[PDB]
Amino acid sequence: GLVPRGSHMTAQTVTGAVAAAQLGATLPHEHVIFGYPGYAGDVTLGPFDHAAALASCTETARALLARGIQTVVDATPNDCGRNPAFLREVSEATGLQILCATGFYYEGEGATTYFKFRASLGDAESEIYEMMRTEVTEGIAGTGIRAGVIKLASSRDAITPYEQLFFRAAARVQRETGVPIITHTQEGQQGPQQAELLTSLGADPARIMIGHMDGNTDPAYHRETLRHGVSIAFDAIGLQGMVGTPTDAERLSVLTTLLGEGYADRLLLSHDSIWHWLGRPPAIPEAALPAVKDWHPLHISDDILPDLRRRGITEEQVGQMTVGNPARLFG
Ligand SMILES: [Co+2]
Repeated sequence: GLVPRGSHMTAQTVTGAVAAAQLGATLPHEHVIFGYPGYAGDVTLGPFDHAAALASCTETARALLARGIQTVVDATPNDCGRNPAFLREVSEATGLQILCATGFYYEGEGATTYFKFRASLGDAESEIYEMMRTEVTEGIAGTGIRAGVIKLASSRDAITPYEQLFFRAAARVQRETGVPIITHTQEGQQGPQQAELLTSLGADPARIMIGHMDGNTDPAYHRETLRHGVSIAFDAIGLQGMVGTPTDAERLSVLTTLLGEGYADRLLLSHDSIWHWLGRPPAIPEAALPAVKDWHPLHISDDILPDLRRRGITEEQVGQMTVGNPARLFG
């Protein structure tokens, strides 16, 4: 239907180039490791235990492979603990394909001091553009590992001036290389705005996935976003009633409405799970346990798909969402 148009490079995973057909069932938004900005300053008591993270992540990778998932797109921002070399370790040890990102978190929670400083002194947008293009076409941090996607994020109330520097640089790398763009939206807002801004800047809608769209429960919101021709991702499936996220029941209700309206070619599914936290492992208060109970990477394969199927979603629609769409968007 709507295929990518323009410059295009082969999907780049942490262990190298992969043919679109080799992508297979994919979870489009996950984090093997993740650390909120500041975690590095807690290194004395929250050090990274490499051998333990490697064993724990390889184990999650193997379970994903057991479900038939061959690929995970790691959406971790550059300022949130991103580590391509660790990701490659996990990929080499298990055979699970992993793509990583190039990009910064949103203004509300990212490490924003650096680039705001750069922006006050000069043209931050060019510096950001140059970083993204380098990481996507040459490699990250001298490692030879390239980012297979650009990650963008924005705040609840507006795409801030700080965030726009990134949207503009990303659009330019998108136009030049064809690399896909996945995003974060805050609390169910700005999806239409991100799609509008990115398309108006010349980025290809067929190579754009607006994320955290499950954060809004009014289907008209998803529909206005989808009008732009972009894909949307229900990507925090399993995280319930936390930070006001809705329940999975709410998400599936919107999702089956959209599936019923013919939107399969534009819907992607993920959990935004964190397999291993950077910093001190988080202590989840008693009360919060249920909100995170289904928040792990086997939740869609074991619970959501069977649920969609029994509700009448067809095998073909599930295939389109988990295999067709990722094949087109990232390959
Ligand atoms: Co995420």
